[PDB]
Amino acid sequence: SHSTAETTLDSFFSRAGLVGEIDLPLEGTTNPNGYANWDIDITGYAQMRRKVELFTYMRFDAEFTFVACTPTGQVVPQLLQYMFVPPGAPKPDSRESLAWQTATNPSVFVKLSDPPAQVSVPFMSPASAYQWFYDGYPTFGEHKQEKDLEYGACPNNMMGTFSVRTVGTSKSKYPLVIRIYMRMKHVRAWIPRPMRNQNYLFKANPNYAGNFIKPTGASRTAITT
Amino acid sequence: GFPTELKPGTNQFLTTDDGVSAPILPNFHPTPCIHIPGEVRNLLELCQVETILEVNNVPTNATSLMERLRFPVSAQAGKGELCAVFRADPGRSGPWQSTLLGQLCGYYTQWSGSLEVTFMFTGSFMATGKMLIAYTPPGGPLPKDRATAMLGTHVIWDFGLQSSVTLVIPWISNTTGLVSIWYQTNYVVPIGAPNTAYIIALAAAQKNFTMQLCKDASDIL
Amino acid sequence: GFPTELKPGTNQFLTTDDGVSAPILPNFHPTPCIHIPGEVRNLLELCQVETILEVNNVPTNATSLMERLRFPVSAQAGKGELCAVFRADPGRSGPWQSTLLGQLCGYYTQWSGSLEVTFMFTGSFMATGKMLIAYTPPGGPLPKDRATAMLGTHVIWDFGLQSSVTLVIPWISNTTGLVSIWYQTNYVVPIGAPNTAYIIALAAAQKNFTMQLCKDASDIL
Amino acid sequence: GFPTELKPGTNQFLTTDDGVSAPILPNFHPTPCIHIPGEVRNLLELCQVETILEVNNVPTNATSLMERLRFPVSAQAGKGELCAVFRADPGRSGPWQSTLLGQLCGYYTQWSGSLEVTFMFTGSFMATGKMLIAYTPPGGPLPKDRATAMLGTHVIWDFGLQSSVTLVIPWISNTTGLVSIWYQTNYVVPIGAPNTAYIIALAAAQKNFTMQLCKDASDIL
Amino acid sequence: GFPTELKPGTNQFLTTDDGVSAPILPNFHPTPCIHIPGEVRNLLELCQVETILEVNNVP
Repeated sequence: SHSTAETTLDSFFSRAGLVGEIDLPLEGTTNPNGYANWDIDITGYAQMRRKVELFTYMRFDAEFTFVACTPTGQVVPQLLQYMFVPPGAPKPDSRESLAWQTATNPSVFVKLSDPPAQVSVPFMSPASAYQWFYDGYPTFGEHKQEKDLEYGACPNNMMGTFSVRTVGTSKSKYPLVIRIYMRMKHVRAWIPRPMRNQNYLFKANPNYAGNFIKPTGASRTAITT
Repeated sequence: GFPTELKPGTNQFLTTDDGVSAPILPNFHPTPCIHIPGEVRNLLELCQVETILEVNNVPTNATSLMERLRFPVSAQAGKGELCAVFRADPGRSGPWQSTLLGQLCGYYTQWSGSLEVTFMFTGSFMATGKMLIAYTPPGGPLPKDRATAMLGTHVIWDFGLQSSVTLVIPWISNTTGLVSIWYQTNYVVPIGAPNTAYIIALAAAQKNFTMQLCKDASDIL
Repeated sequence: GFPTELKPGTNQFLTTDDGVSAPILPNFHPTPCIHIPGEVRNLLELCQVETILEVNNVPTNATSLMERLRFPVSAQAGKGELCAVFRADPGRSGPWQSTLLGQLCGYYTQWSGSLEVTFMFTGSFMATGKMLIAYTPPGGPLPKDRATAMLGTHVIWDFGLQSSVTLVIPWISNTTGLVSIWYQTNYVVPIGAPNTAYIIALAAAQKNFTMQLCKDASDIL
Repeated sequence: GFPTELKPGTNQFLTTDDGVSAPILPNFHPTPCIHIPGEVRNLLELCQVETILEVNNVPTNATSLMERLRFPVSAQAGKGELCAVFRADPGRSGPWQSTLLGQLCGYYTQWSGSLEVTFMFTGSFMATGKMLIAYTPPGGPLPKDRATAMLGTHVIWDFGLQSSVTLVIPWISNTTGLVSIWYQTNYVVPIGAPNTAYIIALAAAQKNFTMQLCKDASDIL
Repeated sequence: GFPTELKPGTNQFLTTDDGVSAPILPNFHPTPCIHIPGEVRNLLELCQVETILEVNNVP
């Protein structure tokens, strides 16, 4: 090459896109308790996991901002403050849990009229870095023949969740619409692996079906031009 | 009371804005960096990877899966036509969608670089003959005759040398030239020899590949 | 009028944001710092504190309160089994919840360090015999026989030396090894001697204990 | 908590405010600058361009389109009056609206500079005579007689010299002087010669043209 | 467009906040300081003053 100033790596990775969507129904049947918990599950969606699966060894912090509005784009003066529970502590199950009274958990409160919120959280996972693949048995216990009582629900791998409540004596009477954007701050990778070509059947397993697919069949016949 | 001016565009959300925030806990120390003898810093490592390209996309049966990776050649055909490579364009459909670079171009528009092809001969120990692979330069149409093929750049392929032959296309961008492969001569063997053989091809790119413009296009799904 | 850009996230409340404000009264002087000869700056002082660990958590009667702190040993039992220490994990339940470090780990996830045990002998002045305390290394299962115990690291405990014996476990993290205590030999005494004795144990950690990740977990209540 | 004063005029939109924003993608590299031997930096290049000015704006027929670019002259007229240039003002209507500078002045108010005129003679090879072009200085009214014309600056125009004659008006602003063109003498030819000829004129400006005040005026439509 | 973070506690009124503002008229000159031979700077002068104390608060 001759000049590599315009070819800067800055544009090679930085792309903001919609990743999550959280709804707050005022009544419902799926969530009739009026509160929901959303763990950070990158593997939940296929379209984002395709970019991430090219990477094997990574550790980084996160930055999120929250916006709420109406389907017509009108703005309303509502204030929220967000509280985070470390992943080590178990997540609340019922409203009468002690997680809402914990004062030892740090919190940061910002308004909406101010410039957009910029918050960062450190890497608190006890491991060194996240591992997307594991050629073995995920449990790190001395027992290698039985299974844990909490099989299926293993929050020991994720990074926790957030709790949302409304300020006021009575419950809020407006549902909100919120969209979330995700990004990486540092990019460092070691072992390059191929991505996926066919579609996914299950959310947590890459298994396939008996109807095989082909990358392309554009050429009617190879014998002719 | 310090005077300050309010610039327009305060509540706008910017997708490309890189921001940094102070950590909530300044006391926890992240895990130390792991030292490894071999170190790799740049994405250039992928540019030298070899990928196989195939043309016979006709069959779709389950029990014909393994034969896809090659294309057969037989002595029954005489001075016909071996393979017809489509227009070389990673963005468009064809053999290039399986390659790594073509997928990388799915968010991008303009590309340029050099192309190289390598061929090795896997015939019988007693056979004699001559093969020739040539790329037609731009401007020239598809070769109707071998005379129109010879005016372009051609490389002699002897059977004593296996793979040291290198052909380079100086520059490809996005209109362009075409490449065609004919039977230089029929492969003939005496009695007690197999009547069918197979040919393996290689394709790679040089260091002069660059990117200019990003695109907000996703090919999935 | 000075232009300025409004970054996103203005009204957000941050828990980990360290802030400073100007004092309302700049004239009042705080009390002077008190000078003391001995000075301590770091929390490391707690890491060298000894804590007793007990196994006989069976009794719950009021009038059996004082006997909890030890465990008795008698000559009636012959080559049986003295004590079965559970898996060494401060986070999990067991003898470790009473210790200071285990409580400190209640807001934390990953720990690593070394372990040491000290034993002193408090028998009669005329008695003779040999005691042996060994820790099974990781991989090896619970000791079915003393032969499987001897392959691991063992230390000789003479009755002429009281407490200078030191055993060190190189590294423990979070799966791991196990420790068991058998009767090396039966304690026998002649007539005119007590038939029962008591044994005192010690447990501490080395300087190589560190913490990595904080957790938002509270064990109270 | 850092104190800050809020200056008045926060939500006002300013048309002349020059602002810069951070790029969304810091990694894409723009195309390199193209190096060319000849380089031009300033708009001054247009100031030395010659433009033709015409007076006979009377005809409007389709089949009279080509004759517009000149004005004919004939020997039948005797000591009459050739052309009457209107007041020299690019802002006002007249021959100056076609010129580049007059269009440039359409967003502007005050102008000043020097004016030059060039004339070349295209008569027969045997003809003899004398032409004179003079510009009346300011103050003096329109010339009723040639005596009032001679007191102003005049230049002798011989037929042996074609175009090296240069006339300069020292200063024009925005009231001013006037320019008129009479028949210095009648063009006479013997038998066997054409009875009609044509004259070509030139007009340009010097380096001393400047602009002071911008105007929010658009002449389209 | 310059990025800036909004710290909590914007509309709070602080009693102990010492603030300074630009004068409206920068041209008027205040009266010059008057020079006196004896100068006193500190409040310590009151600490050496004698005060009478009385006990018979009955009448």
